[PDB]
Amino acid sequence: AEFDIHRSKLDPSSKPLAQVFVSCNFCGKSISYSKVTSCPGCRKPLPRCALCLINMGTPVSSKDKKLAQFNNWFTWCHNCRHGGHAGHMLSWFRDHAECPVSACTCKCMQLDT
Amino acid sequence: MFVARSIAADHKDLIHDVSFDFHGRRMATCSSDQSVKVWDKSESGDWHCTASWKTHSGSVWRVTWAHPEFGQVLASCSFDRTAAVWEEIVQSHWVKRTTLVDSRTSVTDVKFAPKHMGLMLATCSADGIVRIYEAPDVMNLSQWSLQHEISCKLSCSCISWNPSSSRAHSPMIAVGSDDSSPNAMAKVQIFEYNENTRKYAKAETLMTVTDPVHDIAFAPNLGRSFHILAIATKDVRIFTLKPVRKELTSSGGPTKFEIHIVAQFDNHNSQVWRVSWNITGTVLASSGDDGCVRLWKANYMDNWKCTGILKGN
Amino acid sequence: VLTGRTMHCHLDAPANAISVCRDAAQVVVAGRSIFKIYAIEEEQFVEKLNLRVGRKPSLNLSCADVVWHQMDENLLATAATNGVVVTWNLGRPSRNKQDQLFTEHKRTVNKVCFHPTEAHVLLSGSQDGFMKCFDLRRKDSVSTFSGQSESVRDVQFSIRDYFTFASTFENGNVQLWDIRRPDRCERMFTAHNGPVFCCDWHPEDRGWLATGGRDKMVKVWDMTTHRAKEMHCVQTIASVARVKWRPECRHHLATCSMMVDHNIYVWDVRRPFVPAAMFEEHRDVTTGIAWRHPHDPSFLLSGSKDSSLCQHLFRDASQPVERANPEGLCYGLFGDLAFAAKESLVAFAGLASSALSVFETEGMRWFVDTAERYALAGRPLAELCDHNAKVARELGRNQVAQTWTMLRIIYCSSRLPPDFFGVLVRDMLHFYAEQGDVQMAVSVLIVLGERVRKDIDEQTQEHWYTSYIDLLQRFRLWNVSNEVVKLSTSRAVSCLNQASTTLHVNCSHCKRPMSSRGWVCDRCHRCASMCAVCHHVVKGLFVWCQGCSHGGHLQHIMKWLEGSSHCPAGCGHLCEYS
Ligand SMILES: [Zn+2]
Ligand SMILES: [Zn+2]
Ligand SMILES: [Zn+2]
Ligand SMILES: [Zn+2]
Ligand SMILES: [Zn+2]
Ligand SMILES: [Zn+2]
Ligand SMILES: [Zn+2]
Ligand SMILES: [Zn+2]
Repeated sequence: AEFDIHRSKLDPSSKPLAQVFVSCNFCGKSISYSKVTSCPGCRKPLPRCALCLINMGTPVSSKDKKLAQFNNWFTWCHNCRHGGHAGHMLSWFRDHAECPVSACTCKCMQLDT
Repeated sequence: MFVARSIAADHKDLIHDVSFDFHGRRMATCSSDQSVKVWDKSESGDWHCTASWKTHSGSVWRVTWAHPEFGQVLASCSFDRTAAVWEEIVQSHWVKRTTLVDSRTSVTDVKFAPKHMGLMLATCSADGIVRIYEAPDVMNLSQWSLQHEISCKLSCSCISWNPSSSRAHSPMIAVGSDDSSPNAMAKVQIFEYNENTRKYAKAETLMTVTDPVHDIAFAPNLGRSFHILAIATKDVRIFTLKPVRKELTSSGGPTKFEIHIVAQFDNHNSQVWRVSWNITGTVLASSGDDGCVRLWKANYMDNWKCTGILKGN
Repeated sequence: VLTGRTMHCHLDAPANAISVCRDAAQVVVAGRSIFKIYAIEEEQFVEKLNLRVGRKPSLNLSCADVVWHQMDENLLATAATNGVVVTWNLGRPSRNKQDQLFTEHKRTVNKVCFHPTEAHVLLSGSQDGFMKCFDLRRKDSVSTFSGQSESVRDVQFSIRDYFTFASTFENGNVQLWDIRRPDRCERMFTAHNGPVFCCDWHPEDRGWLATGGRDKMVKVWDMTTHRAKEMHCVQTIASVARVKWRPECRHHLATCSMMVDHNIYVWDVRRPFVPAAMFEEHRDVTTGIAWRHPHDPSFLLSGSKDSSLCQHLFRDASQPVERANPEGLCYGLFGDLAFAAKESLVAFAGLASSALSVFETEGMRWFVDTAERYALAGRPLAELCDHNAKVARELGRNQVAQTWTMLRIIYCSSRLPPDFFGVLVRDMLHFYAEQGDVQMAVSVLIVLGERVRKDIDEQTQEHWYTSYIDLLQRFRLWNVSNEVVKLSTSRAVSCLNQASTTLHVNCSHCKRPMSSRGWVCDRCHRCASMCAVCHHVVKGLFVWCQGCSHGGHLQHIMKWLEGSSHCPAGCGHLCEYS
C-alpha cells in the first residue's frame, strides 16, 4: 500500500483500482462525490441503518477535527445486500452471527473466513 | 438526596426556558436577551456552551427539541409574534430553516407532536388561537402548511400533546389559560381529533379549575389504559381521564371521559409556576414561588405523597 | 398638577400629527383632511374651532407636520405636502387665520420646528435634501443648509444651546449644525443602518440625544466629547417611528412604531430588553404621541390613523414584567433535574438576573443492567426461566425472580384442567404493564411465545412493544432493540425493520448494476469486490467510502485507517480528514 501511494504520487498516468459504487434507488445515479441524508440528484432519502433506523449519509467536499469518522461509513453484506453504519454492524456481528434484518438467514461475517 | 451543581450561564437577562434533548446529553436555554444557547456535557461532566446566536427581535419564551430521527432541529417561539425552526449543519452552524408569522399577537408557546404522528408543530398565541403546522416532506424543512386552527375564546398560555402511542387513542391536545377576569369561567379545555370529520373538536372541559393556569403537562403513557394530567395554579392539581366503552351505535362524536381529581397540594404556599414529569411518568416535579422544587409520587394505594424537597444554592 | 382620566375620542378623518399648547388645555390635530383644536376637560374633550375653513380644497391644506409655538400661544405652523409652509395666527379675527405662506421648497416638506425662545425663527426639512430657515420678521429669510445627503427626516433645536440643532437623513447619517455658520456642518456621524426617522434631546441632560430609525433599534448618543459615544441601545419589534423622553424621569422614553405594530411602549434604558410599560388602546397604527405637560409625567396623548385620539394615564398601562413567568424546570433521561430561577427568589436592580442549577442523583441503572443480560431465545423454556430468575435475583428484585420461577413451574411440567392458569397469566401481564414496567411484560411475552399470544389483543401488544423499543433507543441500546424487533410476535413490529434497508451496487468499470447473489461482473467478467488491502475477493461484509469510492474488508480497512490517513488504494483522498 505504501508503494502504491508513492507510485500514484509520482506517476499520474497510473489509474487506481476499480471497485463498486452505490446507486440511488429512484434516480439510479451514483451517490458519490441540501441535507446530508438526501440524494444529491433527486433529493430523496437514502437507505437507513438497519440498527439505528436513521438514514445514512456523510458530508462531502493534522491535529484537527475529523469530518467523517470511520464509524459512519456505509457497510453492507455482499450476499444479503443488507447493511448500515460501520460501528453498529461491527458491534452487532461481534455479539451475534446472523443478518440483523428480519427474515434473513445469511451468516454474513462467516462467509469471508 | 440530590446533589446540586451551579452553572454559569452568562445570560444578559432572565432565563426563561431550559429543555433537554432526546438522548439526555444536550441542553438548550432561551432567555429574554433575544438569545438561545446550547450546552453539551463532556466526560468530566462539565457543561460547555457550543453555540450562542441571536434569534428573534423580542423576548424568547419557549424553545423545544425535535426527535433525532429528523435531525438536530429546534423550535422557538418569540414575543415578536413569530415562531422559528432552526437546524444544525456541519463546524457546528445553526441555520434558520423556517419562519412562521401567521399570528398577529404574541406567540405564547410552541411544541412538537409525538413522533408516530409525523413531523407536526403546534403554536398557541395570546389572542386565543392554536395553530397546527405540518411538513409533508421530512427532507425539506423549508416548507410548512397550515392544517388546523382552533379558537379558544380565551387567551392561551400553555399547550400539551398526549404522548400516548397506542392506536386506541386519537390524538389529543390540552390548552390552558391565564386570564384573571372576575368571572369564574373554565380554564382548561381538551380537544380531540376525529378521523371521520378530519377536524379537532372540543372533547372535555375542566370546570373545577377557575384560577389562572401557568402550566399543564400530560404524563407519558408507557402502557397505561387511561390518561394522567397535571395542572399548575395557585396550587398543584392532578387529574385522571378514563375513556368509557364506545357504544354499539358507533357515534361519530368525541369520545366521552370520566374525570376525577386524585391529588391537590398547596405546600408551596404561593403561585406554582412549573410542572414536569420524569421519563417513565411516575414522579412529578413542581417548582413554585417559594424558590424550592418538590417531588411527588403515589404508592400502590393511589395516595400521592411528597418524596423530596430541593433548595437552590 | 393636571387631573383627569384615560379617555378616547373619535375624529372624522385620519390624523397624522398632534401638538399641545403650553397650558395643557388645548391640543391641535392635523392630517390629510382634518385640522382642528380640542379642549380636554376632566370628563371629555370638545372641538373649539376647525382650521378647515372654506369649501375650496387646497394643496396647502394637506398638512403633514404641525407645531404650536412655544413662545406665543397664538402661533401655529404647518408643513403641507405641496412643498409649502403656512403660518396661522389665532389672533386674526378672520375665519381663515392664515398669516404667511412660504413656497421656498419644491419637494414635500417633512418636518418643521420652532425656536424655544425666539418667536421669529423656524426650521424646515424637506425631501429636497436641503434645510430652510425662516425669519418671521419678513426680512430676507432665505438660509439653506445643504447636507449633501438623502432626504431630511427630522430636525430639532437643542434645548440648552441657542444656536445648535441636529438633523437626520434617510441615508442613515446625523449632522449637528449651528445656525450662525451655514457654510459647513459641525458634526456628522452614521447613527443607524438605514434611514433615521426620529430624534430628541434629553430634557435634563445637556449632551444626550436619542435617535431612532427603521433598524428597529433606538440608541442614545453622548455629544459632550469631540467624538460622539453610544451609551444605550434598545431593540423593538418593528420600525421605530417616533420617540419622546418622559418628563421628570431621567431614564424613560415613550416610543411609537410606524407599521405592523399598534401598541405604544415606555422603555427604561437601564433595562433595554423588556418594555417598562405598554399601551394597547389603539387598533390602527399610532401616528402622533406627545406628553401633555412638560413637567407632568402622568398623562400622554396619542392620535392614530383610525381617526381616534386618546389621552392615557401612566398608572393604567400594562406591565409585562409583573406577569412574566420567572422559572424554568425540566427533567432528564438520567434523573437529572435542570432548574433555572430568578436571583431574587433564590437568595440598579437585582431582579434582572437568574441562576441555573442541575440536581443529580448519587437513577435507573437496573433497567440497563436487566436489558443487557436477559436471555430471550436459543434455549428451552426451563433454562430461560432459570437464567432470568437468577439474573433478577442478582440485582435484588426478588419478586421478579419469584415470578420467573412460578412461570417455569406453571408451564414446564388426575390433573388440573389444561388452561387453568391462563387468566392469572394475563392478569399478571396487565399488572406489570399498568405501572410502567413494560420491560418485564415484553420479556415474558417473548419468552412464552404462542402459549399466551392469543389472549392479548394486538393493539395492546403493539403499544407495549413500541414503548419498550422507544425506551431502549433513548438509552442507546441498539443490539437489544434489534433483538426485540427480530423476535417480535406482532406483524407490524416484525416488519418495522425491513423498510428501505437494501442497497444497490454497480461496477464502476462497466457502470452496470450487479446481481444480488454474485461477486463477478456479468459483462466485465472482473472481480469488482476485491479488497483494496488484501487483494482478495470479498464475500461478506464490505465497507465503502463515499469520497473516493474505495473500500474493502471491514477489519482490514479499520486497522489500516488506525495507522494512516490515506486511501489504501492510493488515490490521494484523505477519506477521514485529519
Ligand atoms: Zn437519487
Ligand atoms: Zn441479509
Ligand atoms: Zn448476507
Ligand atoms: Zn447505524
Ligand atoms: Zn463491471
Ligand atoms: Zn481485505
Ligand atoms: Zn480512494
Ligand atoms: Zn475516500
